[PDB]
Amino acid sequence: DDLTISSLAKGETTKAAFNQMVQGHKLPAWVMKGGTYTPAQTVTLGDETYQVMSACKPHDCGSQRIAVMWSEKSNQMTGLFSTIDEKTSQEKLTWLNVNDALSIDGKTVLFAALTGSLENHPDGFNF
Amino acid sequence: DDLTISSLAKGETTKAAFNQMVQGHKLPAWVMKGGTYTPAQTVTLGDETYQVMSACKPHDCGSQRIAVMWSEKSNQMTGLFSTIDEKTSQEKLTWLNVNDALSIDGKTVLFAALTGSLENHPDGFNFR
Amino acid sequence: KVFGRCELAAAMKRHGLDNYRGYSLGNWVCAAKFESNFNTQATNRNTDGSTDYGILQINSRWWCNDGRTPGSRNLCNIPCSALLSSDITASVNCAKKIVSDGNGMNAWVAWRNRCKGTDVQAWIRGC
Amino acid sequence: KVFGRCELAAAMKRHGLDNYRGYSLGNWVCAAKFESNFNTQATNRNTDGSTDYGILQINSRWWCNDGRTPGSRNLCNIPCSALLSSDITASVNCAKKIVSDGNGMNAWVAWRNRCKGTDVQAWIRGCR
Repeated sequence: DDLTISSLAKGETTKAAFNQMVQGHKLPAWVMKGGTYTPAQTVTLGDETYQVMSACKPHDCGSQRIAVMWSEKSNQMTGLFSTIDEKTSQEKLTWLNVNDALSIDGKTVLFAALTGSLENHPDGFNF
Repeated sequence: DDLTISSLAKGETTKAAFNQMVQGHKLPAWVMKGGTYTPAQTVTLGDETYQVMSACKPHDCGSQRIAVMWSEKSNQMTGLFSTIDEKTSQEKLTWLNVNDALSIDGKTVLFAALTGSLENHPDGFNFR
Repeated sequence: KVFGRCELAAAMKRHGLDNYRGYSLGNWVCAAKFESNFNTQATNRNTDGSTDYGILQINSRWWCNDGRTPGSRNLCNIPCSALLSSDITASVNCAKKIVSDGNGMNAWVAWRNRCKGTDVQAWIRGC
Repeated sequence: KVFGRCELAAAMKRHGLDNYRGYSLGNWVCAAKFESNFNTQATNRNTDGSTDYGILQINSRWWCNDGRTPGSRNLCNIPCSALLSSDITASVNCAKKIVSDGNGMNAWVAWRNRCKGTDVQAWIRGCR
């Protein structure tokens, strides 16, 4: 049982937190179903530890993806949804339930989870 | 206060590089005129040095902004433009001539220049 | 330095801006958001030879002295570099003089365009 | 590991994929872009109990053995864990066996939907 955004959304103790994260947003069905994912990674911001994970749309991975950071300590879940338009070199971001504590370095970590810098430099984001 | 995205756009030795960075894009005129800015910061990627700078739309700073990274000895300039919609809160990013070498860590650095993480953690983005 | 939203709201409250001259705290946080995006070192050169300085983009023609602006009055009697401090004390002290000038916060273009008439308290919620 | 586009193109070329079974290099880079966005650790669980693994999302029902997929044929004779490595070698070796069928690259859903019939050379454009 790998920790994934999908498992958090269905988890008895985490489902409520996931619902709060996506409140007001209408995400594609692939997110809850469970997209193409990689292992969660530990990131420490201040004195708070988070599990940071990401997933992408199956078989259309470079087009749509999502990153989530989860704090068991606070139960809170914050995320970033991203859709890409290669032809215009553009990327549309939807910030999901970003509280003030994560408004600067949290956004940076979520973006790093999507670019690949967090996976390539696992110890470079503990701000 | 002096090395800015605006000055790079006009500099005789960097203007061609800037033009290459923005080719095909429609940046607001405020970028070349010079928006609200802060001093350039230095970051190291691999064993190469970049000057990273940013600027925002005067009096609407939180709505439109740009970050640029420049390597003087490499004659390369890559950037990121960001506009945040005042109705949906969606953030639309436009990548400016990001070469493959900067396709991963460079994107991270440019975004950090906009979030504020780079300014607050000046030596936190020097990736191996 | 780039302040966090709540971090700045708390600093502004400590310096007595909440409801100063009738302007609730959110007006000040919102003004800073759109003048400088909470960056203490923000500077904007204007075509008339003046420059706007700091988190609240205070202008060098009437308020601070930068030694290079025509028609300088330096009514806050401070060098413009003081408005670029990492703590907001100088900027708050000068802003209190500006907002008591007659037209209140209309002195800030960003406040007029993005804050006036809106639910400004939004800027201090979740803090 | 997350590869850069041109970085992956170079590795795939060194691995003999350019024009393998008549498929030019861009086809392989494009397939990886849409199967895993160049992430070597990508994993996708399927409803039938199988899982797709790695940069080219190779399935555990027919190609690799992950020890938890009923009916596994292991036609590539490789543990699925070997397809999650930072080196693309195991994935390339298996991809060559997979594509050597009358249907070719249609074996990859991502290639069928985003690469097939397009100017795939664009995926190696600007690459050294």
